[PDB]
Amino acid sequence: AKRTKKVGLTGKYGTRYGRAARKQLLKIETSQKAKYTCPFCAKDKVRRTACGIWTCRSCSKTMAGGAYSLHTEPANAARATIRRLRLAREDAQ
Amino acid sequence: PNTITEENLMKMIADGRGKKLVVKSCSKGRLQGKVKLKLRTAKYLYTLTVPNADDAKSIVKGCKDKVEVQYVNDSE
Amino acid sequence: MADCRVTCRFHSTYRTRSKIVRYKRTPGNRLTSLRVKKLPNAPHCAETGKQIHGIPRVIPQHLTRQQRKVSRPYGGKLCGSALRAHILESFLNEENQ
Amino acid sequence: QDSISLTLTLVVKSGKYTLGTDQAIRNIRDGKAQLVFMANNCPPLVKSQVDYLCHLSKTPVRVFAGSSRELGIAVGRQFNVSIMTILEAGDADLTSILG
Amino acid sequence: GRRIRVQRKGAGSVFRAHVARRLGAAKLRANDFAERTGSVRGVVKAILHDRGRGAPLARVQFPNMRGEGRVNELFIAPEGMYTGQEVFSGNKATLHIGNILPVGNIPEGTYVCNVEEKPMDRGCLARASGTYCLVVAHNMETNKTRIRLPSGQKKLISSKARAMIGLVAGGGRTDKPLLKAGNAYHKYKAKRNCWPVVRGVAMNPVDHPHGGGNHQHIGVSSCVPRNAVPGQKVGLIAARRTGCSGGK
Amino acid sequence: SQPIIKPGLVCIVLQGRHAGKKAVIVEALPHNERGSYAIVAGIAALPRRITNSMSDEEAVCRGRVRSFVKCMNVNHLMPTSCRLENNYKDFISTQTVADVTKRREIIETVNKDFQRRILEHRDTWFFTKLPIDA
RNA sequence: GGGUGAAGACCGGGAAGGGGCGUGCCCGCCCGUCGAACGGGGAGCCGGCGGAGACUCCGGCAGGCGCGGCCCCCGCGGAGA
RNA sequence: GCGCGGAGAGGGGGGCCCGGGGGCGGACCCCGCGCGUCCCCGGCCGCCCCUGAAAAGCCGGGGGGCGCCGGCCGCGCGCCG
RNA sequence: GUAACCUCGGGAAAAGGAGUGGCUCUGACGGCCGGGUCAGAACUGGAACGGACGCGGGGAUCCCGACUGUUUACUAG
Ligand SMILES: [K+]
Ligand SMILES: [K+]
Ligand SMILES: [Mg+2]
Ligand SMILES: [Mg+2]
Ligand SMILES: [Mg+2]
Ligand SMILES: [Mg+2]
Ligand SMILES: [Mg+2]
Ligand SMILES: [Mg+2]
Ligand SMILES: [Mg+2]
Ligand SMILES: [Mg+2]
Ligand SMILES: [Mg+2]
Ligand SMILES: [Mg+2]
Ligand SMILES: [Mg+2]
Ligand SMILES: [Mg+2]
Repeated sequence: AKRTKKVGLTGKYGTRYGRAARKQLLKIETSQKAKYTCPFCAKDKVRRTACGIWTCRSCSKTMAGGAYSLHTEPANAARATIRRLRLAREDAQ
Repeated sequence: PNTITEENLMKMIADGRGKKLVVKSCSKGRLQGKVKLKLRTAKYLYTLTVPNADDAKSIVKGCKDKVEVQYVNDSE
Repeated sequence: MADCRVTCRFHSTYRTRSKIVRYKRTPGNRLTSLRVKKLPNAPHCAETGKQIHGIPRVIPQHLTRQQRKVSRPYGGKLCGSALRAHILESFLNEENQ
Repeated sequence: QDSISLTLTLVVKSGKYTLGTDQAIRNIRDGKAQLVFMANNCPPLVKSQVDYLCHLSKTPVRVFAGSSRELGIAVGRQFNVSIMTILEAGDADLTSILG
Repeated sequence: GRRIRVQRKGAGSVFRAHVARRLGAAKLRANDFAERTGSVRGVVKAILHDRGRGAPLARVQFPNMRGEGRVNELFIAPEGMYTGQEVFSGNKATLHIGNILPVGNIPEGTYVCNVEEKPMDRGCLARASGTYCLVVAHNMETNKTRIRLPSGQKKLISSKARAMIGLVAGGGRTDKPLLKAGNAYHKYKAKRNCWPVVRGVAMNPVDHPHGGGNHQHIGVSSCVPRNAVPGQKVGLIAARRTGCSGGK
Repeated sequence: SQPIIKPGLVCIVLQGRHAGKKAVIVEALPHNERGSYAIVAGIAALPRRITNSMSDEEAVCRGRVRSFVKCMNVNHLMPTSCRLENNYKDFISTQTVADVTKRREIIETVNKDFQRRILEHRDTWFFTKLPIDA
């Protein structure tokens, strides 16, 4: 933080849109520009291609994820619930 | 146009595939007193440059009356 | 000469991607225009999108039959790496299955 | 509960091992490996191939309880490791926590 | 007066959806004999972006069961689906994210997407990015199952209607401000001609019931009855109440 | 803990012109500075097809068999659980595969040997095509 | 095929809807030689000549696509790319 | 500027593509040097609640069924601006 | 050399000062000859040099609309 105190990447907007919008954009854009660990090879090479499309620059595997971030908490909760309900059925057939 | 080797020159003349033969004597620059043999074929025009004028007489005499012959010998 | 400006060679003067020229000097000390043709892409792999080795970037109609083939069982459809996986996968699966 | 971590540290200190899939295949084919350890995110076709070869050579094969990154850390390395083979355990290594 | 904006929209012309360069209609696989008895296996080939749509689409290839070759489908992608994955459809499909199976075989509390209201209609209920349905209860006597819609309403559907495990990918899209007028322009240029919007009180009386006056204002109440004829139904239609109540 | 590359084993070619075909290892060369190699003999073309029509002149041609002999990188093979007992090692050796005429003679010998085994209905798995669904 | 309207006309997937090789058999649900002298598209360069034409004429040198005769062959090399 | 590597780096030895250049022909070629301008191409990186046409036509692979398929030599290429 | 204020991004070319020609020289930066640029000094012209051309006047406040954008072709931007 040698150049700015607080605007960060929202310094491209000058003074043009207000504080609330700029704070929200700071959070969202920081999330959407980041690099994510690949679930298939444990490397931080996943980047966004479109709104909900994420690609690995190493293995070249494409995934469907959230907008602005690879994973969303509702999705993790849903996957855990499915995994739990899958085992209970397979014990009793 | 393409370059031709000596052995398959009079061979082509043997199969009666050449339509005409031209002899031109080059005597200026990198073409130092050498001669170029240009044979007109159905598809291509084939040219050979014998390294010395003497070699020209033998080959041309080796195909005399087998293919019609021209001479240029420009001296200007 | 003091002027090197030329005139259009095509039916119309609109400059689209199929109407590109370059300039060269002729034996009569004149500047001429020559078309720049589009270069097609060589065949690409089916499983991956990479280019297949051994085939030039020309339209297949102007190549001899040997020049548009590769000497391998799936040559020209997939790469050597992709062929190994199919062979390994089929054998290992049919052995267990 | 128990730690198979002591065994890896001793093998890395006094033993002989190789890190990688190509070296692993070259060793197993030659009848020179005593144990093959595999991560849980190894690609499935390599998993099948290595399993089947180990079967054809009567080699013990075990699976590790983490990702290739975890295994690479557990061997004191800063890169991912998918397949580890121990060619010679050490006089301090008791290859008896897995087999 | 003349015809209003709402009346002019219904006649097509410059008010049709821009459909050029669209992949096609997203739908579930058709129901057939093979999956009415067992399962059919497919492979995910690509994950693509559809013009106008907020959620991605997946191309899935299945074997042909009435001849030779393969059959290419087009699904709405659930979150977590990846290229090269293999999925199953049918009465015996296993409980995994990408699979398609009837709702009678899905345990209560599960998340589903692309549910079909009536059997063999190929999906119609939870299709927008981030949405999902919940299986609430089964009733083996009547062979009907209760679900909860994204709007919160509860519906009964036949137990032979199929669905997909998971929630739609692309969730969170509306959390980011558009910020600029130029962004809304691109967003609506991918869909239809409906933007920007001129207020009715800013028009003259000849082209809106709200126009005219020496000050800008609505002359009468903005609540219109349900039976208003087409040129009259502007404002709040059959509103039960108005204002910001604040409670539940 | 036992090496698996030994004469008589049946492998599968993974690389080259004959990729996807089965072959038998006849001589495992000793490790040198170029890696691990071995000498194999494999089916290049299977016995085509014969049906009820039984036109002899075309039938003989359709029932012909081809084969290849050559050394190849051991990394390019997939060893299997099968076996094929033979005795080719007498006329097959390193110096008898370096020259061309000897290679042709060996090729005809192996062709004749394969044809027999096909006729008497032995080694069905070896003389079969491995399905591939690319 | 049809549907509707007093008509003019307007609207339209649910309809026994074609070929091949060559004479017998086989395959096959269902339109357009409409719409771009800027999009796609098999292949052209030089020199010279008239009063007014030229990538079109003449001279030279090439390309592409067909048809007809004569000879005229159903794969080998590499460790691998 | 980046970026890459145990899913195999560096090193040594090879293969493929590259709208290009050189030599010899076409055609009996004054010799060197350099900054910039325009056009085209290349590998990267960045951006999108915006993802940036289609078809004729041509070719390859698998399986099956069939069999000279190339070389030389000759001819030809309609309508309209 | 630059203030109040500020959504901390701005305000800002804020405000406001000084120099600039010609000639003769000096140094710095590459490659196994090329290149321009930047910096410093002496001398010398009517107290003159962005010598034509091209090219912001500035500041202190109040009202209205947040901003870029659109509009009555031919009297209203
Ligand atoms: K509005
Ligand atoms: K046209
Ligand atoms: Mg090639
Ligand atoms: Mg007004
Ligand atoms: Mg009114
Ligand atoms: Mg008013
Ligand atoms: Mg037309
Ligand atoms: Mg065109
Ligand atoms: Mg001509
Ligand atoms: Mg004229
Ligand atoms: Mg304004
Ligand atoms: Mg303005
Ligand atoms: Mg006016
Ligand atoms: Mg005005």
